[PDB]
Amino acid sequence: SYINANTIETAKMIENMTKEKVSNGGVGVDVELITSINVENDTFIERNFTPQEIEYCSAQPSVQSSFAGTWSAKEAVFKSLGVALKDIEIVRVNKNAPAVELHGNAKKAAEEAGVTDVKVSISHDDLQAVAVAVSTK
Repeated sequence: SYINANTIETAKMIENMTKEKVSNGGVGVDVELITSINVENDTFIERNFTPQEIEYCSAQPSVQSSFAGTWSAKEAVFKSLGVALKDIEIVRVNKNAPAVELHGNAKKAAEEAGVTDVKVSISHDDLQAVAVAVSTK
């Protein structure tokens, strides 16, 4: 009743952020209120998201909660790098962890700080999308 599946997901994400679970790497946490995302504003979605991310998000039950989750994941990954968000691509699969790819200036910026691997976790509900990006050097 009290501990919904969103609070489990976010408590597991913040459990893997502590120094004991992982240390010596770039850590970025971004939250996004889903109400901030406007899916009808096609200029924001085309600018800041890849066509594959838009195709994935549009096929989800809650479209706005998926775009808020992907937007939070891009902003978490950009904070983890520590250096337009279309450069960072998040390939999310059903009942699977999302994977991070860097294409344009983010791919250069990751090589500048000697960042090889970047993982991301996402938890999104009817209020907020929280994303935690851990970048190993």
